[PDB]
Amino acid sequence: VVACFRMAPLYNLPRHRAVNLFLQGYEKSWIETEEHYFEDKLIEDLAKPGAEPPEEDEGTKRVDPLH
Amino acid sequence: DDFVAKLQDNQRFRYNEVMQALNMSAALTARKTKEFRSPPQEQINMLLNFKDDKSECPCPEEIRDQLLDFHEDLMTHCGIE
Repeated sequence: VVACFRMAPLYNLPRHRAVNLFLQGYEKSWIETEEHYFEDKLIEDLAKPGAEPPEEDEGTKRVDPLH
Repeated sequence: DDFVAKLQDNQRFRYNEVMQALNMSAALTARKTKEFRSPPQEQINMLLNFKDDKSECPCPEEIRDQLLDFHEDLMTHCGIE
């Protein structure tokens, strides 16, 4: 009756099964939801001519990494 | 390992605590005894919802703090922080 209404609970599940479950849950709830903003700074760093005019090429302008 | 060990111990403790109130409250079997009857993945789904400040997760402060510290350490190692 009570056992039928219940299913297998976490405290009754084996440790390794619960660990796999927790890994998946942590991935979906915490790792995925975590957001960090780096796009603007990354694009600016790529677009910067990295001391290219200081670099002595004596030729046509070298393409920057974004290019 | 130790996180889920403590989580399972506390879930068993909460279960064995609520089992005394099963006779006391008839609606309890429909309102409070939901985590124990919930699908195993969705059990840890609410058990890991102490993220942010929604705070409907039935997890004590120490167990929340353990994962909060580990996640900050993991972000620092990954360089996100």
